[PDB]
Amino acid sequence: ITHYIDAAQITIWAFWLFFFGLIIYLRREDKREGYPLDSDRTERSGGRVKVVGFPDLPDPKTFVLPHNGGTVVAPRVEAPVAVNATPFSPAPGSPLVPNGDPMLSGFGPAASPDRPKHCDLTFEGLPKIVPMRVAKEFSIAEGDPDPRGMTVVGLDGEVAGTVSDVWVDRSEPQIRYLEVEVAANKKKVLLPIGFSRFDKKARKVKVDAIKAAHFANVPTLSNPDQVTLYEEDKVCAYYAGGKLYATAERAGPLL
Amino acid sequence: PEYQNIFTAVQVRAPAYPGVPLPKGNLPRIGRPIFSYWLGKIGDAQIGPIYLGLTGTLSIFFGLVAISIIGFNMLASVHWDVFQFLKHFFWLGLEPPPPQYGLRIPPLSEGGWWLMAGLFLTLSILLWWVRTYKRAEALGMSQHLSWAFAAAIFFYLVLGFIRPVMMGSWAKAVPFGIFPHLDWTAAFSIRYGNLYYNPFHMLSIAFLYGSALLFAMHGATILSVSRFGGDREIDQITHRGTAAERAALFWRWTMGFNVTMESIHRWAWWCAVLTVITAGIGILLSGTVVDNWYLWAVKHGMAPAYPEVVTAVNPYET
Amino acid sequence: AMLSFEKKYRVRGGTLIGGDLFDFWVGPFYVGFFGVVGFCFTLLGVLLIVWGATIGPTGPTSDLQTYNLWRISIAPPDLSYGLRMAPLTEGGLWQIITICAAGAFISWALREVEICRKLGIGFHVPFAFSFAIGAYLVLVFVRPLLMGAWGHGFPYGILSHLDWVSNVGYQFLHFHYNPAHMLAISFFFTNCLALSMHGSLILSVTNPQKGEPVKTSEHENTFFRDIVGYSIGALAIHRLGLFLALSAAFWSAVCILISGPFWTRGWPEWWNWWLELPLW
Amino acid sequence: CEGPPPGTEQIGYRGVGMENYYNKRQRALSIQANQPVESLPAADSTGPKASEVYQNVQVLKDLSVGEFTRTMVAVTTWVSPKEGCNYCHVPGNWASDDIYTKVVSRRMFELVRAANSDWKAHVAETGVTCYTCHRGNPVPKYAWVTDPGPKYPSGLKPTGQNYGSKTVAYASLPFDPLTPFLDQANEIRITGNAALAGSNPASLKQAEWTFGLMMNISDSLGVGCTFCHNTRAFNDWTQSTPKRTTAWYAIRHVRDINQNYIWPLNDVLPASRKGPYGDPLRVSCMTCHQAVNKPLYGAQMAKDYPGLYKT
Amino acid sequence: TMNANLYKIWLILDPRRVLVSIVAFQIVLGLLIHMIVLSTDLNWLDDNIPVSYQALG
Amino acid sequence: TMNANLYKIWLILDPRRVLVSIVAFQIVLGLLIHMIVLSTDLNWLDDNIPVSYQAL
Amino acid sequence: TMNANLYKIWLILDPRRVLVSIVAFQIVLGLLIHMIVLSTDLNWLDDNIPVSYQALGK
Amino acid sequence: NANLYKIWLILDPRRVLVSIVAFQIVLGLLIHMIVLSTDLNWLDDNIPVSYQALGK
Ligand SMILES: CCCCCCCCCCCCCCCCCC(=O)OC[C@H](COP(=O)([O-])OCC(O)COP(=O)([O-])OC[C@@H](COC(=O)CCCCCCCCCCCCCCCCC)OC(=O)CCCCCCCCCCCCCCCCC)OC(=O)CCCCCCCCCCCCCCCCC
Ligand code: BCL
Ligand code: BCL
Ligand SMILES: CC[C@H]1c2cc3[nH]c4c(c3C)C(=O)[C@H](C(=O)OC)c4c3nc(cc4[nH]c(cc(n2)[C@@H]1C)c(C(C)=O)c4C)[C@@H](C)[C@@H]3CCC(=O)OC/C=C(/C)CCC[C@H](C)CCC[C@H](C)CCCC(C)C
Ligand SMILES: CC[C@H]1c2cc3[nH]c4c(c3C)C(=O)[C@H](C(=O)OC)c4c3nc(cc4[nH]c(cc(n2)[C@@H]1C)c(C(C)=O)c4C)[C@@H](C)[C@@H]3CCC(=O)OC/C=C(\C)CCC[C@H](C)CCC[C@H](C)CCCC(C)C
Ligand SMILES: COC(C)(C)C/C=C/C(C)=C/C=C/C(C)=C/C=C/C(C)=C/C=C\C=C(C)\C=C\C=C(C)\C=C\C=C(C)\C=C\CC(C)(C)OC
Ligand SMILES: [Ca+2]
Ligand SMILES: [Ca+2]
Ligand SMILES: [Ca+2]
Ligand SMILES: [Ca+2]
Ligand SMILES: [Ca+2]
Ligand SMILES: [Fe+3]
Repeated sequence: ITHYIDAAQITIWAFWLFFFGLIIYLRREDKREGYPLDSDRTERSGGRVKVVGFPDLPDPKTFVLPHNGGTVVAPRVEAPVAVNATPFSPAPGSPLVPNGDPMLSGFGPAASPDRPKHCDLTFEGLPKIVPMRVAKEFSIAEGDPDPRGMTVVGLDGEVAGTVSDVWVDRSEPQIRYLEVEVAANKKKVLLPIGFSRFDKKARKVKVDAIKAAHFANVPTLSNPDQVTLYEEDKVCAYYAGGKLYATAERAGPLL
Repeated sequence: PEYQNIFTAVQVRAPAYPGVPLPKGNLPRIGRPIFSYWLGKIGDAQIGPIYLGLTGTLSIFFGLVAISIIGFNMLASVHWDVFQFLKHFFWLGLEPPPPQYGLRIPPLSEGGWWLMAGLFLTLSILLWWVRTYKRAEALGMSQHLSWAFAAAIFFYLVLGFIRPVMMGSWAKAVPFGIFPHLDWTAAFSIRYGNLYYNPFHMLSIAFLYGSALLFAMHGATILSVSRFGGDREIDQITHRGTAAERAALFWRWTMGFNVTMESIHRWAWWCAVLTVITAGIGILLSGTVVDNWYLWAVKHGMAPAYPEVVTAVNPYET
Repeated sequence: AMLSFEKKYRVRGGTLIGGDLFDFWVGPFYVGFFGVVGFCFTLLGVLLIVWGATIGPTGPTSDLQTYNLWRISIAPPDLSYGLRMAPLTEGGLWQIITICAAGAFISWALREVEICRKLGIGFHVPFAFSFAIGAYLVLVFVRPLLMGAWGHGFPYGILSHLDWVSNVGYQFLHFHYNPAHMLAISFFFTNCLALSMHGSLILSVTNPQKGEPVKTSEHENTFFRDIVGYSIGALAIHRLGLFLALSAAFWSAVCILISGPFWTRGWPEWWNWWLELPLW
Repeated sequence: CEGPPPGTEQIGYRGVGMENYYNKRQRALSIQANQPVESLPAADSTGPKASEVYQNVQVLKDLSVGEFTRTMVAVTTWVSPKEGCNYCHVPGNWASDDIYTKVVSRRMFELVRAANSDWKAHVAETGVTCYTCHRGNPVPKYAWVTDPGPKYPSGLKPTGQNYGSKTVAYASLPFDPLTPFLDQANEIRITGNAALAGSNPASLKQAEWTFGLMMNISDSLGVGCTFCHNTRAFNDWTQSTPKRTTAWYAIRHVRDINQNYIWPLNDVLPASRKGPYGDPLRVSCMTCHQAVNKPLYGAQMAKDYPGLYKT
Repeated sequence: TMNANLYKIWLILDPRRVLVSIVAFQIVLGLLIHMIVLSTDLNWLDDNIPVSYQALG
Repeated sequence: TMNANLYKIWLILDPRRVLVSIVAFQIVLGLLIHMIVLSTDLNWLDDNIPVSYQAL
Repeated sequence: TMNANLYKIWLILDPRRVLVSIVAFQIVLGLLIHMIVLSTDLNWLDDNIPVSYQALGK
Repeated sequence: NANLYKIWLILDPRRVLVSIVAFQIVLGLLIHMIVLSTDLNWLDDNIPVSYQALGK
C-alpha cells in the first residue's frame, strides 16, 4: 500500500533529534573556561545575576596531574584580576588604553593569565623545557646552523645581543626558546621560537616583534636552568605586546 | 614579516625515544628508529619504532593477501603485460561477482577473487580496529580513536557488505580499482535517482565540508598562537594560558561565541565522525528503502521547480 | 558580555581602517570599520535573498513562488547577457547579491585581520579564510569571466544549486575523472581522517581511563608510533590539518576553473595523454 | 590543456547549469573536416525510366536514365572515388551482380532510401547519403565490430570493463555497449518510477552498462549529457530536451540498420570486413555523426538526389 | 637430514615472535585455502550432496 | 664453483634479518606461483579431475 | 679490460648496502621478466603444450 | 680536458655512481618498454614461429 511516512523520513527526523542534543552537549563543554561572563549586569545586580547563557555550565570535571602535581577542576571560580588599563570612553563596548608605557603594562597583547609557578614535566618527571647546556644529549641536526653565537636583531635592525644557548623540548625534540644575552644589561632572557626568523647565511636571528632596546625588559627567569609555566606566558606575552606597541605606526589605522 | 611556523628552520636531534613503557603482556617494539631531515622540516624527524603483536601481524597478513589478490587480477586482466598494466593501472579493477550468483560463493574464474579480497580486507580492517583499541589500552588512554574508527568501518561495511547482503547480491558492492570505484559512485547515484536529493548525502556533505572548515579554523588558530605555546594543548587545557585565551577571543570577537582548547577537539571529533555516520545511513537506505531519491524528495516537497524552457516528447507514450 | 579573562585584552587600536570611529564591541562581536561595512553588505544580501523568495522566478502570484526552504532559488542571468548587468527580475538581483556576498566575505576577513592585530596573534585564520573566498570568487567571478558571462555562476538556492553542480558536472560526461577534482577530494577525505585522528588523540590523553593521570606528549608520540610507526608531532598535526584543508580548497578552485575555461571535452578523455604516451 | 574563452551555449533555464562548452578552434577545424561534396548538376528528368532501359535495376526503377547515371557518378565519388565505376561493376558488363560490392551497394541504396523516407523522426529533412558514412572511403572509417577486449589467462573470465577504452570515451565503464544496445536491443532504462523500493529490479551493473552507452552516444555527437538530459532526473522525459526524443528514435534506427541491412550481408562480405567474432563492420552513432551533433554539420546533401528516397 | 645444532636457531630468532607469526600465517592460510576450494568444483557446501536442502521446501 | 671463504658472508649480512626475509620471500613467492598456475590451463582444482563433484 | 685497482670500489661503496640492492633488484627483475614473457606468444603455461589439461575434464 | 679529474673535487663520487647506476637501470627498462610498444617488438612477433599456434 501507500503511506506518506517512510523509513528515510523517520530516520532523518531521528538524526535531527540526536544532532540538536549533541549541539547542546558541545555548548556545555564550551563553558568550562571563561564562564560565568563578566558583564555590567552582574555588577549592578550586586552579583545576584550570573551571566551564563544557554545551555548552563556543566558539573565540574577533574584533571589529575601526573607526578603528584595536584588536581585541576573545570569550570572553576577564578579570582577577578585587575586590568591595567582605563576605558577610552565610559560607554559599554569601548576599548581600554594601557596605563603607563604600553610595553610594560601587561595589558592588550601584552596581557596574560597567571599560569602555575611550576615546570611542565616529561613523562619521567624532569623539567620539559631546558637549555642545551643542561640536556647535553641534544645536538643540532646536521644540515642546519647552530643558533648559538648568532646575532639577535630587533625590528629596527639594531643588534640586541647574541644567542647564548638554545632551549629545547625534551619530550618532543624541538627548539622552543633561544637564550639571548642582551648587550645592554648582560642579562640572559628567553626568546620564543615563534618570534624568531633565521637568516641562515648571515647567522642572524631577526625579531620583528620588538626593538633592540626593548630586549632589556624581557621578563627574567627566577631559575636559569628551567622555566615555569607562569614564566613561559609572561615571556611570550611581552614579545607579543610589541606587535601592537613597539612602534607608533602599529596602532593603525591604514586609512 | 614574521615566522609563520610552517617549516622547522632549525631542527635539533636527540637519541630516539623508544616509547612509553607498556604493561606486561605487550610485545617489545621492533625497529631501530631513523631520522629524516626532510620529514623534520614539516614535523617529527623520527620514523619508527613500531608495535607489532598478534593482532597487527594477523591484520597485516590478511591485508597483504587482500591487496595482492586485487593486484594479481589487475595484472591478469592485461594478460601479465606489465607495460600495459602501467598504461591502464588507473582503469584496472577487480570486479564483484555477476548478479546471477546472488550471495553464494562464486567461481574462482568469475568473482571468487573479489569475495576473497573483500573478506580478507574486511578482517584485516577489523583486526586493525582491535589494534587501535589495544594501543590505547596499553598507554592508559581513552578509546576516542577506536570509536571514530568504528564509525568509518561502519560506512565501509555498509558499502561493501551490509547493503549487498540486504540486496541479495554481491554484484551491488564496490569494485576494487581507482577509476572503477568512481564508476560505481556515479552509477549508484544515477541508478537511485540522483544522490544529491538523499538527505543523508546532504548531511554527510555538510560534515565533510565542516571538517575542512573546522581544521582550517583550528589548524590556523593554533599556529597563530604557537608563539605562546598554543600547540601544547595538554597543558593549555589543564593550565589555561594566554595562547588559549587569545584563541578564544579571536573567535568570540569574530562570530560572537567560542569554545575551549579542549572542546574544539570535541567539535572536531563529532564533525568528522558524523560525516561517515550519515554516509552509512544514506547508503543503507538506498535501494533498501528509497529507490529514487529525487522522487522521494518530490514526495516530501523538497525539489525545486523551474520555468519550462525545454521539454521532450516521451516516445514510450506515443 | 565578556569572558572572565577577556577584559584585559580589549585594547584600543590595531585597526586597518577607521581608528577610533568604529573601534568598539557590540556584545561579544568586535565591529570596527569592516564590521560596519560587512554588516551592511550582509543585511542587504540576506534581505535581497528573501525578496527574491517573495517574488519567486515569475512574480509573487505565480505557482512557482514559494518560501519552502529547500525550493527557494535566486538564479543568475541568461548567458546572453554576457558580462553586462541584467534586469533585477531577470537575474540582476542575483548579480547584486553576489557583490554583497563578496563584499560581506572580504569584509569579514579584513575584520579578522584587525582582531589579530589587537590580540598580537598570527594572521593564519584570515589567510586561510581567503582560500574559501577565492573559491567562491572562482565560482562567481574568475570562471564566469573567462567564459564570458556572469550567468555561468551558480544559483542561490539550497537545492537548486545542487542542480547547477549536477548539470555542470555532467557537461564533462564523467566529472569524477577531473584530475584536480580527484586531488581535491583526496585532500577533503584525508583532512577528515586527520581531523578525527587529532580530535581523538587530544581527548584521549586529557581524559584518560579512570584512575589514570593526564597523559603526556610522550604518550601522544608513542601512541601513533605504536599504530603506524610514525608520529608527526603536536605542532605539525596542526600544520598538517591546515595544509590539507587549504589544499582541498585550492584544488577545488583549480578543478572548476579548468572545467570550461581550460578544458571543454569529457574529463576521462583528458587522461588520453597518459594512454597515448609512446611507452605502451 | 585548452585556452579560454570557450564557445558556450545555454541549453536549460538560467542557473540550472544545462550549458554546453566547446573549443572554438577545434570547431573551426571540425567544420573544415565536415565539408559536403558539392552536388552534381541537375540532369534531364525526361525520357524512359531506368526500369525499361537497363537489364538488372532492382531498386532505382523509376529514375530517368539521366537521373540514374547522375546517381552512379555521385555514389562513385562518395564511396569509391579512387577505384571508379569498376569498384562495383564487372568490366564490360554493367548488369552483372557477380562482384560482392554491387550486391552490398544495392542494399545500401535501400538502407539510405529507408533512412531518408521512413526515419525523419531521426534524420528530419536533412537525410543521409553514402557520403555520410563512407566519406570517400569504400569502408566507413567509423564502423565497428564487437570488441573482445584485452587478453586474459584461460582461468579468468574477461570482465568486459575496467580497461582504458575509447569506446566509452576513456572511462573504465563496460567498453562494448554497442553490441548489447545498438545491435541487440537490451533495455537502457534503469531509473525507478516510484520513490520507495518495491517495484524496480534494475541493477547497479545495468546502470553501468547504460552509463557506458551514454558516454558513447555523447562522445559520438560531441556533446555532454545536458544536450539531452536534465541530469537531476535522467529518466524524466518532461525535463529532457527534444534531442532526447530524437536520440530515442536514432537508437531504434541504428538497430534497424545493423540487424536488417548490415548483418544479412555478413556471408557475402569478405573476411577482411569482419571482426574477431566473425561479425561485420557495422553502424553506430559515430558512423554518421563522426563527433558532430549532426552529420556534416547538417549539410543538406540527400535533397539534391531524388533516387535517395523511396518510391 | 636434520642438524644436531638446529636448536640454536632459537638463539637467533625470538621464540615468542616466531610463535605469533606462525599462528597468524596459519589462520590466514587456513581461511585462504578453504575459500579457494569453495570457489571451485571441489566445493562441498553447494554440491547438493547428499541432497539439496533448498529443494525440500 | 664456490669460494672456500663464502662463510664470511655472515660477517657482512645480519643472519637474523636474512633468515626472516627468506621465509617471507619464499612464502610470498609460493603463494604467487600457485596463483599463476590456477589462473591457467594447469589449474588442478577446477579441472573436474578425477571427476566433477558438482551433482545436479 | 678492467682496472687493477677496481677492488677499491669497496672503499667507496658499502659492500653490504650493495649486496642487498642486487638481491632485491634481481628478484624484482626476475619477476618482471617472467611476467613480460608470459604476456607474449612465448607463454609456456597457457600454450597447451604438451596437452591442454582442462579439455581432459570438460 | 686535462683537468677534468677535478670534477671529483666538486661532485661527490659516491652519489654520482649511485645516480648513474640508478639512472641507467631505469633508462634500460624504459627503452626496452618503448621498443616493445612498436613494430620492433621481438617477443610477440611470432618469430621464429608462433608457439601459441604450435599448441592449437
Ligand atoms: C553495523 C555496525 C558495524 C560497526 C563495526 C565496528 C567495528 C568495531 C566493533 C567493536 C565496537 C566496540 C565498541 C566499543 C567497545 C567498548 C569501548 C569502551 O571502552 O567503553 C567504555 C566507555 C568509556 O567509559 P567512560 O567512563 O565514559 O570513559 C570516557 C572517558 O573518560 C572520556 O570520555 P569523554 O569525557 O570524552 O566523553 C565520552 C563521550 C561519549 O561519546 C562516545 O564515546 C561515543 C560516540 C558515538 C559513536 C557512535 C556514533 C553515534 C551516531 C548517532 C547518530 C545516529 C543517527 C540516528 C540517531 C539515533 C539516536 C537518537 O561523551 C559525549 O560525546 C557525549 C555524547 C552525547 C551523545 C549526543 C548527545 C545527544 C544525545 C540525545 C539527546 C536527547 C535527544 C532529544 C533531545 C531533545 C532536545 C534537542 O563507556 C562510555 O561511556 C563511552 C561509550 C562509547 C563506547 C560505545 C560507543 C562507541 C563505539 C561504537 C561506535 C559504533 C559506530 C557505528 C554507528 C552505526 C550507525 C548508527
Ligand atoms: C619460457 C621461459 C622459461 C624460463 C626461463 C628462464 C630463464 C632464461 C632464466 C630463468 C631463471 C629463473 N627462473 Mg624461469 N623460466 C620458466 C619457468 C619458471 C617458473 C614457472 C612456474 O614456470 C618458475 C617459478 C621459474 C623460476 C625461476 C628462478 C628459479 C630463476 C630466477 C631467480 C631470480 O630472479 O633470482 C634473483 C636472485 C638473486 C640473484 C640472488 C642470488 C641468487 C641465489 C644465491 C640463488 C637462488 C636460486 C637460484 C636462482 C637457482 C637457479 C637454478 C636453475 C638454473 C633454475 N621459472 C620458463 C619455462 N627462467 C633464471 C636463472 O636460471 O637464473 C640463474 C634465468 O636466467
Ligand atoms: C633489438 C632488441 C634486442 C635488445 C636490444 C638491446 C640493446 C641495443 C641494448 C640492450 C641492453 C640490455 N638489455 Mg636488451 N634487447 C633484447 C632483449 C632483451 C631481454 C628480453 C627478455 O628479451 C632482456 C631481459 C634484455 C636485457 C638487457 C640488459 C642485459 C641490458 C641493459 C642493462 C642496463 O640497463 O644496465 C644499466 C646498469 C648499469 C650500467 C650498472 C653498472 C654495471 C652493472 C653493475 C653490470 C651490468 C652487467 C651487464 C648487464 C652485462 C651485459 C652485457 C651483455 C653484452 C648483454 N634484453 C632484444 C633481443 N638490449 C643494453 C646493453 O647491452 O648494455 C650493455 C643495450 O644497449
Ligand atoms: C572520520 C571519518 C574518516 C576516517 C576515520 C578513520 N580512519 C582510520 C581511523 C579513523 C578514526 C584509524 O584509527 C585508522 C588508523 O589507524 O589511522 C591512523 C584508520 C585508517 N584509515 C585508513 C584509510 C582510509 N580512511 C579513509 C576515510 C576516513 N577515515 C574518513 C573520511 C579513506 C578514504 C577517504 O577512502 C581511506 C583510504 C587507513 C590508513 C587506516 C586503516 C588501516 C588498516 O585497516 O590497515 C590494515 C589493512 C591493510 C591492508 C594492511 C596492509 C599492510 C601494508 C600493505 C603494509 C605492508 C607492510 C609489510 C611488513 C612490508 C614489508 C616489505 C619489506 C620488503 C620491508
Ligand atoms: C578553505 C578551507 C575551508 C574553509 C575555511 C574557512 N572558512 C571560514 C574561515 C576559514 C579559515 C573563517 O575564519 C570564517 C569564520 O569566521 O568561521 C567561523 C569562515 C566561514 N566560513 C563559512 C562558511 C563556509 N565555509 C565553507 C568552506 C570552507 N571554509 C573550506 C572548504 C563553506 C562551503 C564548503 O560551502 C561554507 C558554507 C562561514 C561560517 C564563515 C564566514 C562567515 C561570514 O563571512 O559572514 C558574513 C556573511 C554572512 C553572515 C552571510 C552573508 C549573506 C550574503 C550577503 C547573501 C548570501 C549569498 C550567498 C552566496 C547565498 C548562498 C545560498 C545557497 C548556496 C544556499
Ligand atoms: C601483482 O600485484 C602485486 C602482488 C605485486 C601487488 C600489487 C597490488 C596492487 C597494485 C593493488 C592495487 C589495488 C587498488 C588500486 C585498489 C583500489 C581499491 C579501491 C579504490 C577500493 C574502494 C572501495 C572498495 C570497497 C568499499 C569494498 C568493500 C568491500 C567489502 C566490505 C566486502 C566485504 C566482503 C565480505 C565481508 C565477504 C564475506 C564472505 C562471506 C562470509 C559472505 O562468505 C560466504
Ligand atoms: Ca565497474
Ligand atoms: Ca555437500
Ligand atoms: Ca584435479
Ligand atoms: Ca606448456
Ligand atoms: Ca621473436
Ligand atoms: Fe589541536
